Amino acid sequence: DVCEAAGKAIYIVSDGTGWTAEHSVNAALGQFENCLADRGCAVNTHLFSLIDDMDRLIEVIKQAAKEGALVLYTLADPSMAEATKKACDFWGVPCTDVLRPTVEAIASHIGVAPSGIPRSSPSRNGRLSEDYFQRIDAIDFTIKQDDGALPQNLYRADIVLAGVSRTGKTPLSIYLAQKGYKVANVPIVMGVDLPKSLFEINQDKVFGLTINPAIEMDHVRQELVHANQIFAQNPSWPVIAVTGKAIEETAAVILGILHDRKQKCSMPRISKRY
Amino acid sequence: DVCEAAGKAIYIVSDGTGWTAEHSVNAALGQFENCLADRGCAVNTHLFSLIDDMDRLIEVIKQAAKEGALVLYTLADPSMAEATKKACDFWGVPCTDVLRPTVEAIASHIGVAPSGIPRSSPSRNGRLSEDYFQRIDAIDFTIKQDDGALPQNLYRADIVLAGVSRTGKTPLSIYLAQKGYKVANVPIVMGVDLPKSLFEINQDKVFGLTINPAIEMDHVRQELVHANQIFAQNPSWPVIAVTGKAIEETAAVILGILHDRKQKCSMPRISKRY
Ligand SMILES: Nc1ncnc2c1ncn2[C@@H]1O[C@H](COP(=O)(O)O)[C@@H](O)[C@H]1O
Ligand SMILES: Nc1ncnc2c1ncn2[C@@H]1O[C@H](COP(=O)(O)O)[C@@H](O)[C@H]1O
Ligand SMILES: [Hg+2]
Ligand SMILES: [Hg+2]
Ligand SMILES: [Mg+2]
Ligand SMILES: [Mg+2]
Repeated sequence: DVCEAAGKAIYIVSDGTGWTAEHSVNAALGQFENCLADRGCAVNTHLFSLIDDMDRLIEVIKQAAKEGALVLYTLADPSMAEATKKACDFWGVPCTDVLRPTVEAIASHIGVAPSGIPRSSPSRNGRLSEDYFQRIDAIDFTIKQDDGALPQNLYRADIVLAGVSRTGKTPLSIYLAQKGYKVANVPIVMGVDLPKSLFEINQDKVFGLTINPAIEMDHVRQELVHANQIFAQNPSWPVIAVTGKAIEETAAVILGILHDRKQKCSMPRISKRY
Repeated sequence: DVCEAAGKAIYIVSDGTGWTAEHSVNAALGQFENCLADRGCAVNTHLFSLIDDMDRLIEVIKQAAKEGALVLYTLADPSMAEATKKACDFWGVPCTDVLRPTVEAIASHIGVAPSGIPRSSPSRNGRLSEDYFQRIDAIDFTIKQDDGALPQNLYRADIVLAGVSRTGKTPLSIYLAQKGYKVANVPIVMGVDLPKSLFEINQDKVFGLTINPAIEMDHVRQELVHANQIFAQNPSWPVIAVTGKAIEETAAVILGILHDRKQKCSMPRISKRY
């Protein structure tokens, strides 16, 4: 009958997709990882994309009141944001414009006032960048790849991941292609030789990956040892320990190094023009 | 000599990865899409991951002063955040804790005070969820798939994308597998029959995709017409127009529908337990 009282809920609300807030919510939730570990505290997100008129907005907020739930939101229209906290007050519910701070900080620093317009809007909709179209050609490169045509790919790639089977290359490699880097994976396995071309390419784009064994078929141990022999022989390769680390962390490590080198610099950092 | 004066810069700084702020920055930048279109206003992001001690932090802020650049930041340690705005003031530079709002809103609503601890921290590091390990098995499902074994996959999939070649299935399908949905792609092409199994599966998980032709090898036109015949015959399939729309938008549409149906509800929304 009802598809969902208590268990503190968090409403996520946007005139666009919800993904920004979703993120920032998720990141915030790390600050309460410890009580959540026993389900002592316990939460539910609820995403409302495309909340881009007054009528929906009120229905939502009302509903969020009926549910007893905090409203994190992101609305580009200033009056829509005014309305939100007003009508939240009227229903007696908490809220927070998660993005306005960040928009206004930028607006002063650049010295230009906001569009005040969602991405949803009819006007200025559908003109996509040359950045976003590299990410496609990257995403393509990275998935469309086999054991029998590495040699060529290793030269074309931007990042290259060498490692044991049990490291997480495919997710990692895809996550980086999302960011716009062509990645090639090279499994390190006992019995097979690595391609000559792995070593004839630029060695500053190759990254080792390895599991910590702690955190009987312990040939696994052997395969790790074997790997490190290879990594030893190639000292210029960073060698990242991935077990426990999440893809997005490990990805940041790699990109940090990859950029530090790419533009040799006093201060090491990852930069995009706009 | 120098690898980077003017062209208003934005520093992004975090005790973890930078990705949250990166996002929220990027989202904010939509509010100035119009002046940026002519490079009238013009910006540079700079990401500093793992800024998790005082010494780095100061070096960074100093550097950011030397560069003449706004500092958006995300630091879980309260005193590190205090330091940041203090030392920004001392160098005479703008700043903004992009996340604190959102952390504190949650903290009051749940009624628990923050961890005050980065993800980087030695303590409470490396315990990963059952959510994150589905996303892997999804990411795996979605890439590891061919023309000659759809039938089985179509039953196992959570989402299924039917459409013309020129729609963007592979990126979209991967983007959803990142969110933890097993996606199967089914190209609609003139000359080939679709698999019987496409129609014998649950029809509430199939989503059409189509290009608007506007926004001679215009057989392309024919292939589109042909597609709509198929979509006509299957009215229960949503049919999303993807040209101009970004993957993350189109993904939100789909997920909205997919969830609205999955848990039939008064109010339509996407929900995760924690
Ligand atoms: N390219 C863009 N143009 C205009 N507004 C945007 C753009 N990207 C993000 N936004 C806005 O910033 C917020 C981002 O939320 P979301 O779209 O859910 O990630 C929404 O209020 C969007 O309308
Ligand atoms: N699982 C987590 N545990 C503790 N802190 C987190 C977690 N996820 C994100 N954060 C914090 O929230 C901010 C997110 O930034 P980022 O890690 O760059 O996306 C950083 O200050 C992180 O330390
Ligand atoms: Hg409020
Ligand atoms: Hg400041
Ligand atoms: Mg949002
Ligand atoms: Mg961050």
